[PDB]
Amino acid sequence: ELLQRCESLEKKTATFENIVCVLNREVERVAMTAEACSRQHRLDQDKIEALSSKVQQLERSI
Amino acid sequence: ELLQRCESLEKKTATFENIVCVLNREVERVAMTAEACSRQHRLDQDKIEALSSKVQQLERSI
Amino acid sequence: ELLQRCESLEKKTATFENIVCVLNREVERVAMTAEACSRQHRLDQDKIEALSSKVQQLERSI
Amino acid sequence: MLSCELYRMSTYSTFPAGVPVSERSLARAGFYYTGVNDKVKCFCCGLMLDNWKRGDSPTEKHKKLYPSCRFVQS
Ligand SMILES: [Zn+2]
Repeated sequence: ELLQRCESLEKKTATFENIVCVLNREVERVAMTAEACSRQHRLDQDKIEALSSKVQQLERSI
Repeated sequence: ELLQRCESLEKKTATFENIVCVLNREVERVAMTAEACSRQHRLDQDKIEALSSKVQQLERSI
Repeated sequence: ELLQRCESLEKKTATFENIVCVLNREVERVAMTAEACSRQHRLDQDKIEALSSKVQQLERSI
Repeated sequence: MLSCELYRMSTYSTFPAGVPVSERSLARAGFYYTGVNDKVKCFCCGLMLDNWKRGDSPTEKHKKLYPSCRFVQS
């Protein structure tokens, strides 16, 4: 029984450690995504500023 | 000692099942958010690109 | 045997409980960078949806 | 006591890195890890798939290769 409740604890536990080890990996892939994507828009806010600048000069000729 | 120290291992180990479901979801939620979010920037990049070329089309015109 | 298995179980268990917080503290960090980029479509939808428009006003002028 | 999917997910703790497919998506399609390379195996039908590339769908590739699978039926 205690010889066995406890071998049960061992098992249920390893499974959790194993599952949480996969989620750690999942989250860090997801971080690379969010980071790559956050720091790229840094560019996208510049091309947008260049544009609306061109569109105002083009709006002032027409 | 052993029998109460052991019952403690059961109370706690039992909460873990649920802690790992929640984490699982939350990690899944976030990974979906991040992959939606990174297809919002694939298109904020195309709009910019097709807009930026109608302006070139326009300023060649004047 | 039984008491060593109990010591270790309780050591695993206690740490596992902290590893998970690490893990889901990683989840908050990431989710915080996700909402930052997803709001960066919404602002960048609204500035491209605007220029997309000025430029069809100019196109109609010419 | 806890979803099959998650039991299947736990076998990925050893999965090799830089595999361009999700552990989550593999286990979700019914496959658990074999512990060899990137070969995984459907607990239901015994279907073995390896050498995974980007944009691969474990769900689709399961249906394509063995549709008689009591599991794949969903
Ligand atoms: Zn199958």
